[PDB]
Amino acid sequence: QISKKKKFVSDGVFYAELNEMLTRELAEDGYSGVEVRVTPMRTEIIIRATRTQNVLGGRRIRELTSVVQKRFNFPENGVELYAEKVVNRGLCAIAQAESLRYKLLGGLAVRRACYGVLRFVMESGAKGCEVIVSGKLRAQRAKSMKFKDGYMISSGQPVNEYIDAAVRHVLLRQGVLGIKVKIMLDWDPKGKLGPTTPLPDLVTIHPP
Amino acid sequence: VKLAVVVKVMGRTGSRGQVTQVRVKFLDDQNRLIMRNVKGPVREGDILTLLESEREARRLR
Amino acid sequence: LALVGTMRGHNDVVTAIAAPIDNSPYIVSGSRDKSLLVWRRLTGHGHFVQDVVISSDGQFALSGSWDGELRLWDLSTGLTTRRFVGHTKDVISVAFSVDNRQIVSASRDNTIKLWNTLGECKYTIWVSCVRFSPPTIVSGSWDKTVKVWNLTNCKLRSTLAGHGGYVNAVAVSPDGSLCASGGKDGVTLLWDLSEGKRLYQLEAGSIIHALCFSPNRYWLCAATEESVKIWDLSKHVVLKNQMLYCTSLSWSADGSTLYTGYTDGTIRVFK
Amino acid sequence: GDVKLFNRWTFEDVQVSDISLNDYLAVTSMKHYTFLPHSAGRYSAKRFRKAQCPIIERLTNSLMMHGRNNGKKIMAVRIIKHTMEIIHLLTDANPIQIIVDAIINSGPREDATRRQAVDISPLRRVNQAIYLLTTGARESAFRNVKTIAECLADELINAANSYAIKKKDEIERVAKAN
Amino acid sequence: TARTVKDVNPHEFVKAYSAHLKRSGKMELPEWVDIVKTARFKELPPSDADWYYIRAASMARKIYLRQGIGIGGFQKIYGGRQRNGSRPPHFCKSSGAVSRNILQELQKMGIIDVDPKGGRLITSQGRRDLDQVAGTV
Amino acid sequence: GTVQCFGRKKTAVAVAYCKPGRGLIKVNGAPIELIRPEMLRLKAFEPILLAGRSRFKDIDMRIRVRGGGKTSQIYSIRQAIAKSLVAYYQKYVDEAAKKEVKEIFARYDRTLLVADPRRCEPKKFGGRGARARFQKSYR
Amino acid sequence: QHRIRITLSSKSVKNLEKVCSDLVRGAKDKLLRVKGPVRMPTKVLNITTRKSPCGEGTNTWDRFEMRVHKRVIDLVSSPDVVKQITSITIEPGVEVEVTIS
RNA sequence: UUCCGUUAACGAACGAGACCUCAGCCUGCUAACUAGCUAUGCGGAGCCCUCCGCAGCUAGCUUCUUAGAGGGACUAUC
RNA sequence: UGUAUUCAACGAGUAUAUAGCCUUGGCCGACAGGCCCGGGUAAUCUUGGAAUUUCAUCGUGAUGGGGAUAGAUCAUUGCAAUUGGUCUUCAACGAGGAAUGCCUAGUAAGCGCGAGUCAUCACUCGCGUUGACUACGUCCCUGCCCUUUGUACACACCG
Ligand SMILES: [K+]
Ligand SMILES: [K+]
Ligand SMILES: [K+]
Ligand SMILES: [Mg+2]
Ligand SMILES: [Mg+2]
Ligand SMILES: [Mg+2]
Ligand SMILES: [Mg+2]
Ligand SMILES: [Mg+2]
Ligand SMILES: [Mg+2]
Ligand SMILES: [Mg+2]
Ligand SMILES: [Mg+2]
Ligand SMILES: [Mg+2]
Repeated sequence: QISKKKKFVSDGVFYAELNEMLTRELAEDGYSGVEVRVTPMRTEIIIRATRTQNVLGGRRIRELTSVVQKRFNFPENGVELYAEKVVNRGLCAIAQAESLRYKLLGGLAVRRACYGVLRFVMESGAKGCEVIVSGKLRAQRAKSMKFKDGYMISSGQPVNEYIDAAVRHVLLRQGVLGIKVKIMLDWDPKGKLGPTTPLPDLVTIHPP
Repeated sequence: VKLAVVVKVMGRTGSRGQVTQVRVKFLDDQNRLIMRNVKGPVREGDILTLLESEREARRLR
Repeated sequence: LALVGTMRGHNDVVTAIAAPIDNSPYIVSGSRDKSLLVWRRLTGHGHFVQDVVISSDGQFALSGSWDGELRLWDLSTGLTTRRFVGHTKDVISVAFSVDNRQIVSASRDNTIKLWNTLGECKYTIWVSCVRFSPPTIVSGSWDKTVKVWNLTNCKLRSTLAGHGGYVNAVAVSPDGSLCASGGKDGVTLLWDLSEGKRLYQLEAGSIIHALCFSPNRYWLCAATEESVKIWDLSKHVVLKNQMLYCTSLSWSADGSTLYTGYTDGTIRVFK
Repeated sequence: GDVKLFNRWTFEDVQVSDISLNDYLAVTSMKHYTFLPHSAGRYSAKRFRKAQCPIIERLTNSLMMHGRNNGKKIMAVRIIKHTMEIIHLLTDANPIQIIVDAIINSGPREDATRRQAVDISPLRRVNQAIYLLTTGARESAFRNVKTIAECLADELINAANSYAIKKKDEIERVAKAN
Repeated sequence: TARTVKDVNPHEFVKAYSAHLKRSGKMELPEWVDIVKTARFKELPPSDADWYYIRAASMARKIYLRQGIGIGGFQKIYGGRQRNGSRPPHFCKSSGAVSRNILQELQKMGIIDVDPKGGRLITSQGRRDLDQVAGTV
Repeated sequence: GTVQCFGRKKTAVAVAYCKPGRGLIKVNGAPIELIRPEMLRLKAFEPILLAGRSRFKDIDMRIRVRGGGKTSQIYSIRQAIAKSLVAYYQKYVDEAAKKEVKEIFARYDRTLLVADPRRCEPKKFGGRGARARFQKSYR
Repeated sequence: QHRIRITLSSKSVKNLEKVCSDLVRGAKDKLLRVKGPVRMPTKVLNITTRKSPCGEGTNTWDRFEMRVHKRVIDLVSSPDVVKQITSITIEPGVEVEVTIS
């Protein structure tokens, strides 16, 4: 049989492969991650999307369920795959990443597209946002242009759970434009908004 | 050969700060106070030997 | 009142000094030095012990540590006869029962706990030092009030709210007929257990660590920070690092001596 | 007393003929005198900490040179034991006394820096003496019939006419000319 | 009342027990005593003419100290530094056929035996001999 | 009297198990007098040669040492015997004798009762040694 | 009868600890002796790699490091009750294996 | 650019700090047959005692190794 | 150089086809290498895990330091020759000019081990062992930062 180390590596690279495969197919719907669990006799793989009414089309979901069953040599009647709706479209980094990609590809000016995305993320309720676009916008020379506001931490352990970041390489007519979106999440003790723990610099006081 | 006891340290001086200028008094004659310089590590309360007891010094050399 | 001697065998604050009822020379000092002493050494805990006592037979020592547990110890062998675990917050004080069969403990968990010395039945009801009545139980609270319970059904008997400062400990008469408090206000309140009403006041000035009632002299010794003060029950004081504070007072069974638990281990005996 | 160097050498006989280098040498027979010069103690932490270290420790630690010899303190203390036996058996005296005499006769007094001449720290004096003795023994031991213990013994007695005394002579000559 | 392998130092023990094997006169010798090097990393074969008996005493003590070691284990413990010239030094093993042979002779003397656990174990008579020779120190 | 005392130095631990008897001293089942190398042997007779055999004339000592190097093991036993002899009186005899032997050992050397915490720190990338780096050639 | 060994493999300490306490208490519900929990030595996977896609620039290596935590439980009981106890819900990141012991 | 203060500035964002990992101490707790410590019983040699190996489905324990919750240091006292 | 004491951590290790990995043990072989019994998909099995340290031949000699370089020879890896065994050969080299780099405590320095590389062949990343001298100061040089000041520089003094 297969040792634990090789199996763990195999599931890790398999999840990465699943993410890459799904992110390059749901461009019309905004793929926003996946949750994979292993229940007795069942392997559940639930896809996330900002737009879910179009993922269902539910026959196509059954085809994509057979996709992992037969491509990865998974056993039949042991793998399930459904689609799910984002709790908050704005608070999701990749959601606004490909949203900005679609907005700039459609024909909107990039500046206006990032202003719209920036207003939408504060509509969601983000502590702060940052959008960085690098490359050639109109001229031959490439430039880096940023729009940031709100709370924007930059260092330490809290950077890897109190922020959500996404990077994309949109193929434009004249080249490839690099987009990055970073969103700060507030302290939600329940954990539905962002992290379940407060920041080290955030301290609350009970009145006497 | 006039043994002297370091009485106070006036901070490291010199180009590299290697020499340390101190004030000393003689064990044979306590009341005489001179200024000299010493290489190496020197702390207060130590006893230091010399050869020529007539050389003087300057403050913050 | 005169100096008997000085002790220097401790490296931290000694918090409780306990002496056997039988007046036997096997007293136990429980300290926040992570160590106890017998006048035998105890180190079975892993935190700072606060309150220590001695069983009625005088051959056992019960001590509770700030880690949030209690231990009754075989004095001769220096080993734990039994543990008592379940005080999530740090314990503050211990005491025995009228028959010395139940152990009452007060901790930082805003609650008091009664434990069986051998039985598995335990019950619960910042509570400061407690001292059972030799049968109600008196206790200090976190709102400048002193509560008195009922041992019949573990119910609250009454509350005494006349203290201007917090209550750090409680004092009971040797015959179980008096109650006394003290704290930052410096005025020690004396009440009667029976009616549960305010009898009178004594003026000290600051925090009193331990309030010890004289078993024979019917007196009251208080470890005031400014100066240890002794009253006779005429309400008149008829005792003296830049910071100097005691930690505990202990009345001897004979009545002609007293033992103090200090900060830097200078345990002092008066006679 | 009950503490003797290798259970053989008695420390309660050795004094220092100077009142300027007393505290920097651990030779007093009340403390700081050990069974052997090998100890896993920390002495570079704070300033003047090595003064409390035994003199024999300093002598045995200054021999682990060159780069093919460091990390071999065992050979160092074995060689110091051999040279100690040589010194005691020849001179018929306490080898601690010979070590102290060599150190106290091998320390330069004045240097010249910045060029102006000025004195030397006593801790630097003993340190320079020990370094000079170890380097002289190494010089006399390289490409020669002699082993380490023999040249160490010869340099120790000759410094109580020698390499270390001539190095101090030339250093003091350079100093006293400015 | 008794000195045991623990109570007497390994150096004098192995030399005395090599002398014991010397005047024992029971175990055989190969035809290659001087020529073969005990390890390939070694350059000069053991200059001691009676190196074989010293080696056999080393085995006699080793099997007393620890049991269950095979031919590879003894090949490992008798390894050492191999300097490859201008290349950095490394670790190397020892000879195997000579160790296999001497272990076989020690079986022929009854000092050891094969085990189900892999390797060899000391027999009671051999460790008895080691015990009394330790007592004779 | 049977107590456990662990003497730790670098990565060498000497576990000493006490038992009453006639003062037999054994390390790893081998006599203390056969400590190798013999020239560092006096390093491990410090507690016996300082406290004295009269202190341990009635209780034996049996120690097993694991890990570290040779010198680290020697220091491990050096501190393990000291800890075990403090535990000799701390748990089985009295307070005054244990206190005085602890004070005498401390006044001889601090390491006898305090474990030195110096450990090997991890080696940093970009260099040969843990703290040293390569040879910088600009051109 | 027919002792059963369950192995709990994960990468997160909190999930493994909570599920181990839950399973042990569930076994204690049926008044069953449990020898454990046994905290298997954690195994570390260390990998070092050069950040620069092309070797230009000073050589800087990142050091990815993963931890694998494991617990083991032995229950002296019929396997059916073990399956009943483990049939309850699970949290992500923890893998359950059952064997006859 | 850490703070106290001074102050035509006031109130704030990053960076630093805060954060996280590992090591350093715990005879405190949790609990270990894929890890150990001790005693005993058996066998091995010179009853006991020195001594090596094997069991005791609990001889007992986690001091020794493992891994977890925790504590410990905060410059508090001089 | 030759005997003989002996103390670590990190990690890694199978498709079972006879068997691709780690290999235990037995046998054969001087060594290199080959056959059989098998274990471990792993805290179980590998995993029982060097400098140093008693003893001696050297003996100051480019010498038993050193082994560059060569020839003869065997076998492993690989489809196909890389490496490793034996003997013989025994070059420069006797602390290195101007310049020059790293480092303040279990650190430097010395010695090995594992992994990556891999059908075969070890520099880089970690691991451990022995274990010190000095310094604990300074801006002298090489820089960095701030304040004042000067400027005909602003591609900014390589102006
Ligand atoms: K070897
Ligand atoms: K027996
Ligand atoms: K050559
Ligand atoms: Mg911050
Ligand atoms: Mg930081
Ligand atoms: Mg333990
Ligand atoms: Mg802490
Ligand atoms: Mg050798
Ligand atoms: Mg070892
Ligand atoms: Mg040579
Ligand atoms: Mg050569
Ligand atoms: Mg390469």
